[PDB]
Amino acid sequence: ATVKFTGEEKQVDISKIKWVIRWGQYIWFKYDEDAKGWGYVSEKDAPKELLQML
Amino acid sequence: MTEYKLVVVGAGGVGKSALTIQLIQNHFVDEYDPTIEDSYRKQVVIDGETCLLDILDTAGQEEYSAMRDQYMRTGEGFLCVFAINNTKSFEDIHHYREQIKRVKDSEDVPMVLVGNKCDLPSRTVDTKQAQDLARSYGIPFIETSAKTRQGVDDAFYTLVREIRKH
Ligand SMILES: Nc1nc2c(ncn2[C@@H]2O[C@H](COP(=O)(O)OP(=O)(O)NP(=O)(O)O)[C@@H](O)[C@H]2O)c(=O)[nH]1
Ligand SMILES: [Ca+2]
Ligand SMILES: [Ca+2]
Ligand SMILES: [Ca+2]
Ligand SMILES: [Cl-]
Ligand SMILES: [Cl-]
Ligand SMILES: [Cl-]
Ligand SMILES: [Co+2]
Ligand SMILES: [Co+2]
Ligand SMILES: [Co+2]
Ligand SMILES: [Mg+2]
Repeated sequence: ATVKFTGEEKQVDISKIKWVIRWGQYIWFKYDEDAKGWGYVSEKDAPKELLQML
Repeated sequence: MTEYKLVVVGAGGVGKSALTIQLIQNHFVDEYDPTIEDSYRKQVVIDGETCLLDILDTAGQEEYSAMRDQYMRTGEGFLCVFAINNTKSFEDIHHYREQIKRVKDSEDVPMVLVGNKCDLPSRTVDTKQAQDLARSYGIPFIETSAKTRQGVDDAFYTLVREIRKH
């Protein structure tokens, strides 16, 4: 799957996400390869595949 | 009013995770040490009203500062924890508070001062120091022990009350 999040609009393949939690109606995640980073998306905007990794 | 986003912050080792786990599991889990922040939900009754605590137990060493900031913007209430045998943890409080205020761009954010480990046979932070500091912030101070559970419900419930009165 792809996770789309935002002060710019970015995207990351869910295969790169190493960590994810649900808090305060948002989904919080980290991603890495070898780009490395973090992002967050509302609970109602997150892909099924991401929710499944909770 | 039904859901409350609580953030737990404080220096490494003060008992952020121990306190959170005492609230959730109603006992002291020894050797519990998540390295990354984690969230916990609990249904509780506070002053009649049933409500959902959505609790973020922050990492000792948050890797992303902007991620720390976004957590703070999203949180409604903050448990600022120090340990009564660690003066450094207590001096940190001043900076947690004004960092939180800076980041949420607000002069009045719901907070509670927590001095954990009051089961310990020694003190380096005097009760007077913490009470004077809390009074200057106009917030509650609650001395706790995640080991004995002394003050634990009280610390989280009082934070909810600070939120209810905005
Ligand atoms: N005596 C006593 N020890 C405590 C108490 N709360 C936590 N500790 C101990 O102090 C240490 C730190 O606890 P911990 O819960 O990991 O603190 P933390 O603030 O979550 N650490 P980190 O920020 O690195 O996640 C552990 O050895 C724990 O057992 C308390 O109320 N009394
Ligand atoms: Ca970035
Ligand atoms: Ca130990
Ligand atoms: Ca206030
Ligand atoms: Cl130890
Ligand atoms: Cl600071
Ligand atoms: Cl005690
Ligand atoms: Co709320
Ligand atoms: Co148990
Ligand atoms: Co400062
Ligand atoms: Mg911890």
